[PDB]
Amino acid sequence: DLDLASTPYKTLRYHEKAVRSVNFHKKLPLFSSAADDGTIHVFHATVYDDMMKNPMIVPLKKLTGHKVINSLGVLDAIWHPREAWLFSAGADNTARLWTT
Amino acid sequence: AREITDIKQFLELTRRKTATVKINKKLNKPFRQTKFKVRLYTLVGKAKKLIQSLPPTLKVNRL
Amino acid sequence: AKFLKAGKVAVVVRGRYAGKKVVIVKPHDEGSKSHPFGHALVAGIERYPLKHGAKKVAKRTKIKPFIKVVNYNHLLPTRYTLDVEAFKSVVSTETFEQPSQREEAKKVVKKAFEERHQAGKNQWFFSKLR
RNA sequence: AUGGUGAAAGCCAGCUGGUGG
RNA sequence: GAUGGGGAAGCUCCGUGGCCUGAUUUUAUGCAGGCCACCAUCGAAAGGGAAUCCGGUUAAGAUUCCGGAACCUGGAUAUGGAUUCUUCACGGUAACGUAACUGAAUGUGGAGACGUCGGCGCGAGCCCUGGGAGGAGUUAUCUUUUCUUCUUAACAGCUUAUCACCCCGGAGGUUUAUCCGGGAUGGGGUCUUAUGGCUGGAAGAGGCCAGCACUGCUGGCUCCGGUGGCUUGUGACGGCCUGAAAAUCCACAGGAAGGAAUAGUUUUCAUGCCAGGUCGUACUGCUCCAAG
Repeated sequence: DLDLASTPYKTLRYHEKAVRSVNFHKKLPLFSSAADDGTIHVFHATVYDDMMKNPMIVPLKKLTGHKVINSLGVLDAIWHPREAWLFSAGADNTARLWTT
Repeated sequence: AREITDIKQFLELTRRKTATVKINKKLNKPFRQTKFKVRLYTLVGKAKKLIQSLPPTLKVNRL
Repeated sequence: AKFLKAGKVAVVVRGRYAGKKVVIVKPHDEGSKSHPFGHALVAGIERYPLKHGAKKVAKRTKIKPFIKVVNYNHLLPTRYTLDVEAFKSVVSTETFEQPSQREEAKKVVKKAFEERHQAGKNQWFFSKLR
C-alpha cells in the first residue's frame, strides 16, 4: 500500500512454490497470482478510494492444470482487457485459457 | 522528525494531542505548498482532502 | 582435461562460505555465455551432521545442504572423491539460476546426505574443519 | 645539644641543466 | 600504599573465591565432583569515557530557566512480524549484502589505543565581489558612488568513496615529491560515508524595511551566483630512532544446551512505557580566537 506504509499492508503464504506471475486486471478489480506449483488464484479487491480506508481483499477460487515439470510450474500470465479471462503458461510446453 | 510521504500514515497518527497546518509559498512559476504536523511527524486539493477528513476528536490551529 | 571432474571433493574459499566442503558435480572449463571461464558446479552442506534417547540423534543427523556455482579461483583441490551421480539428475547446469528447481535440488541433496551419514560412507566429506 | 618545620639525500632531461627543502 | 612477614625498648622502619554440575550423597536423610589463576585501595576537573541543539528571559542565570525539537544507560514488558508449516533463513563465482533469522565453557581479533615532520585532494570559515531587493552619507567641481542586511542547529532518510578489495586479461601506469607490474595498461564491479546537495527540524525562529496605534499590531524582503590569498577538520602518500596503562562495546573458531499440536523457542527486528541520583555551576581570572 503506497499510502499506508513502506512495508506491505498484507501478505499471503498459501503458495506452495515460488510465485512467478502476478498482474492486475485492466478493468475489473481482480488480480491473479501464480507460482511454480501449478496453482493459480484470483482475489477480489475493494479498490474504493473515495475515503481514507484500506482495501478489503477476498479469495475467489483455486485453479490448477499446469503440471509441474523440472520443479517449474506457471511461467507467466496476462489478464484479458475487458473480461475475467486469464491466459496462463507452464513448463509443460502448454498454455491454458480460463473462462467463467 | 522523518521524511514521511504517506497520507494514511499521517492519518493513523492523527487517529492514534493537537495538530497544526503550515502554509508556505515557493516558485519553480509561483505555487503554494502546505504541511501537516502532529506530535515529530510532518506530512508534505490535498489540503481539503486532509482537513475535511480529519476526525472530530482532534484540534488543529493554522500556522 | 583436468582432474577436477565429477565427484571430486572441493572446499569453498570466498563468499563467507569458506570452510564448507562441497562436491563437484560437473566442471565447465570453457564456461558459458554467463561466466565465460573455467567454473565448476559444486554442492555441499551448510551444517554438518554432528546415552541418546533416540530424539537428539535425529536432530544431530539432520543436514542443511546448499548448491551454488563456484569459480576455480575459489576452490581448494582435494585428494578425495565420492559418488555424485545419485543426484546428478536434479543437480545440473539447467537447474542452476532458475527457481524453484533450486529448492528441489536442495531437498534431494538433503535426503541423499541424510541417507548417507547413516550407514557411514564417505566419512571425510562429513568432517567439519575446526 | 634536644624535638620538630621548611626547599644537502632523492629523482627528471642532455659530467651540464632541473624538482623536493 | 596496606596486606603474607621481618628489624626497632620505643613514637615507629623495611618489605609490593567466586562460578557450574547432582533424582537427595544405597548398610539408609552428617555433601560429592569440575573451571581458572592474582593481591585491596588512592593517585588525571589538559588522558579514555553514553548522550542536546535553535530563539527569548534578568538587577546578577542558563547548553541548567522558559518556547521549540532530539539524543544515551537500564527493565517489565504490550502488539506485529521473522523463525514456516512445521525445529534455528538466504542472494551473486566473487569484493559483499538482508529489519529479524538461539549460542556455555574455552582462545583470538577490531575499536578503545597511541611518535614526529613534508607535500596534495576535499568540506567549510575568513578576505573579495557580480546581479537584485531595503536603509544611511558625501555630492558647485568627477563619481550608475561608499557603508550597511540578505542567517539555517543537534538530530533522521536519501544521496555521496580518495583509499581498500573482487571477475576477463597475458607483456607500461603514476605522485607535489619515484612508486606499482608475467600479474600491469585497460574493460566490468563491491565496500568503510569522513563531510558535500534535498527535504523535516525550518521560518511559526531571528534579522532588513513601510504604515498606523499611544502600548501593539498589520504588510512585504530575508534571493541567485564566482572564483583569486589566510584558516580549519579529515583523507590518502612519503623522510627518522617502536612513543603508555586501564575501564567499556562488538565479532570470530566452538556446537553442550533448548525448540510443537486450544499459543513449539526467541524478540541483536519494528512500535510503545517508565526511571535515570550527589557535587561543581555567579564575578575576577598557567591556558583559548585573532580584519584590512
